[PDB]
Amino acid sequence: SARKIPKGVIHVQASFNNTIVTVTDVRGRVVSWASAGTCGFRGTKRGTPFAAQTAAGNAIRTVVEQGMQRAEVMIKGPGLGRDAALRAIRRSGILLSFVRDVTPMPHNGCRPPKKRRV
Amino acid sequence: RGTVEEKTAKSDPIYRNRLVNMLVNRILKHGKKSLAYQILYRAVKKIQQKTETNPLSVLRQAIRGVTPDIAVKARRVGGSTHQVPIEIGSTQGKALAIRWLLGAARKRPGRNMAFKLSSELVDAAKGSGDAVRKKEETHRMAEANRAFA
Amino acid sequence: NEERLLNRFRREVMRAGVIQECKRRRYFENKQEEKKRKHREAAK
Amino acid sequence: GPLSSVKLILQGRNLEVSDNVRSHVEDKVGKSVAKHSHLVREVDVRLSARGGDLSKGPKLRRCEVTLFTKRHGVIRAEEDAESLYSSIDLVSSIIQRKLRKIKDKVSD
RNA sequence: ACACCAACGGCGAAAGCACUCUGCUGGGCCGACACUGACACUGAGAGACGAAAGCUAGGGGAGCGAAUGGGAUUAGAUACCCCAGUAGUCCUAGCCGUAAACGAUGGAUACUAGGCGCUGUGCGUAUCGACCCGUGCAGUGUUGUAGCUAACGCGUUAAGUAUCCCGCCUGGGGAGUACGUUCGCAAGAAUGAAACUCAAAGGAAUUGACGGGGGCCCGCACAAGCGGUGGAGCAUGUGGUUUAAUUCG
Repeated sequence: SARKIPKGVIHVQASFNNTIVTVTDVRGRVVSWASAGTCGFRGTKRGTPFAAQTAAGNAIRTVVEQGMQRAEVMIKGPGLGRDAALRAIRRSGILLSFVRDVTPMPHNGCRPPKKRRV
Repeated sequence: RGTVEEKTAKSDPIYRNRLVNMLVNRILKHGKKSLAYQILYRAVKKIQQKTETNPLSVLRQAIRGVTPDIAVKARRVGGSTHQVPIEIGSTQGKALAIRWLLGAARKRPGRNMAFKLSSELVDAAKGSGDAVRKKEETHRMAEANRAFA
Repeated sequence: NEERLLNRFRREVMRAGVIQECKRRRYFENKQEEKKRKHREAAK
Repeated sequence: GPLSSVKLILQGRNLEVSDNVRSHVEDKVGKSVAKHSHLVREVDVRLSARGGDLSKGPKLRRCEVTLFTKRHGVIRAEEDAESLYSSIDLVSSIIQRKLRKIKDKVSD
């Protein structure tokens, strides 16, 4: 089990080739995580909006032991996995308070690597 | 090229049905229309002999179980081939339905084409045989790749 | 809730296109004039 | 094309062909399209000669090589040189660029 | 290392210079006559500074990343892709003195349409205070008259008209090489030929063709069907082989 409080943050690591749908409490002990590599298929298929939908659905379908009402989602990063994930959470329709972005916006910190030339 | 002029489709010779006339045109091989006519109406007189319902009912109820709602169109973007499924239309599903039904009906041996089309037709009416399995193996491939669009 | 998306709509305020910008290398004024000339003309 | 390669077909017009000629054909053409890994179907090498002491006009040796490949079309190269050997080497170079055009265009 | 601010923006002689604050200090621009009275311009040789990579000495080392190593693609891959990753990147003190160090345009003065701008100050209007209009200059930009130009274009910031001062050029290779000398810890930099050989090497523009450059539109061109060939047998034609000839095209 857990603390049994039905409010908790959801983080969506939407990568450029993957998604991770994790869900955790206010302190930060994770109650479940499920990614595109978690839900079966793996390779070039993972990181597509069907993987965001299935990974989000298989992520938050297992919080029915909690039955969280007051949801709040804190996504991160670029990729094709955001909008399908928000349509998945709104499909489950639980009390999504506010979604938000927490993406790392650097202030010219490190040099990003070589351009691809492909 | 732009389009095809709209359509002209007549009904069945003796039952006045636009589906069964489509089926008698699809069983036609090189002009022998009286023989394809003969095969279809011997199949109907066979289907009155097997069960005791309307042949429109067992035929339409058969081809509802052959018609797919979605299929694989192996399309391309940037040189990259996605197996993305695109939702097929209705009368397209009719033509594919009696297509797989008829070609699969040209495999089950033993007797004349009336028994062959009858047997694969009732197998479509019961979810057995090969046409509805062909529906499944063309249906569980587009289901297998929904991670594209 | 309804199926409206204001996070994408609000997202183009400060676009995630500052992250597709920062994957590839720190390069000087040739591609900063290409990207920032096309970007100084996209907003005018 | 000694073994495993595309099927060789010679044509000899105005030219009695020898051992050194078609040997130079299969060794220069075949052994320069020996680093291929191509299942090209058919190579038609049509090797005609003309002029000089044979008839009116300058001394010419003219080869056309045609490849009916599976791999994106058919190709042919005609070159006309002072000797047979310079013709077949020159068409050998041209068909090297055309096959690297085909293999290199298969990318991504 | 310093996001948004960032602007076809400001400053520096150029290279360069952007998180903020402080200290020292250069340079620019404008006004009043406040002063001196031609003190001006250029500059051989000289001297300074001079992106990046490089080297000596010592720190430091997160990211990135030559070389390297492994995986992949590939006929092959010492390469593009990917995963690790050393010198280097940063700083102190030096050396090196080259870059497409480009505005591909040495500097200075005088004169020769305009339009649209931006930056800094000055005057008048307007209010009495921020505006706002015209302007006096200096600088920066964009279209453009005259004129020049082989053309493209440049055009008050000329590639215009003139004057001055310095550098550099006289066909292309050979060759920024050889030899010598100076500088440099080395890497190399600078100065810089000839033998021989070629009748071209180049610039701007045009017309075509072509592009694994766009844009648009047809075609049984692909896709959707339907039916075949390639498998078997035969008819026939060609190539090869054979023969005295297997006529020739």
